[PDB]
Amino acid sequence: GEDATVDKMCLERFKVFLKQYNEWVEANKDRLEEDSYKYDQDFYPGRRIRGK
Amino acid sequence: ARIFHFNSEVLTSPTMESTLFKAIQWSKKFGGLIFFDLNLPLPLWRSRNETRKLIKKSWDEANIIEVSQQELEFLLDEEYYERRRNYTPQYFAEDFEQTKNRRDYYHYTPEEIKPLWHDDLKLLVVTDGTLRLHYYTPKFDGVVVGTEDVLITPFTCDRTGSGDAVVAGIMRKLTTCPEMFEDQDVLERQLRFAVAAGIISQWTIGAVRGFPTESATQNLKEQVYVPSMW
Repeated sequence: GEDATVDKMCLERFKVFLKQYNEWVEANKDRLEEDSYKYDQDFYPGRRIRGK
Repeated sequence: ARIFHFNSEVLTSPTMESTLFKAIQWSKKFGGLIFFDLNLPLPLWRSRNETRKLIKKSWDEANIIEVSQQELEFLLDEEYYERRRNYTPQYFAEDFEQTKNRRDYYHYTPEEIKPLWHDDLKLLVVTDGTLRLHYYTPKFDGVVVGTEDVLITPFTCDRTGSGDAVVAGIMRKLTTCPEMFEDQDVLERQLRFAVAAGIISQWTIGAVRGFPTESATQNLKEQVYVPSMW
């Protein structure tokens, strides 16, 4: 119940991982899609979901 | 004259260019139609933009235009269509017909033709030899499926003059069938005549020597096509 709310959790290391992951995603998101378009001609299950 | 026909070779001469535009003025005054048969000479294949600027005025002064597939793709974008033809799906085809690796007969959309369209243009015909006749009108567009066989006579075949025969057949049917500009079925039925005329013209050495007659062209048209397509 209220003793299991998110604020009471001890996940500080995971929060540091989350902030670093978000920084990396925002920095590298477009380059990955460009590389996917450059290396993979067509989309197949298992490829990077790109475009619209 | 009810149809005024000229080629883009006159655009390589200034005197002939001025005379051509005066003659077009006179012809449009009396009610004639202007037929632009591009037939780009060797100089006019240097670059797309230069040729577009050179031909824009005469292009806009024409009611009927005939270009080859190569001429149209050069005037719009050569590399784009070259890449489009070379494309092959990586894993599987999008339909069964794509699996056969047949020759490409891509029909250009009127949206792609839009840069080259203008208000007085009544008919645009794109010819992939005698195999395909892509036609575009302000109301509709389509393609007439044709054929060729120069291998039937390997020692007398010569393709010189085949496009002249196609254009002559187009004009022959236009002067006697005004409904071609407004009826699509009639347009295709009359364009099959020009297809047959182009087919016969490839069977003889020499352009002038091998031009077909109306009887032979109609006979070949009725032989090649099924009676419902006549």
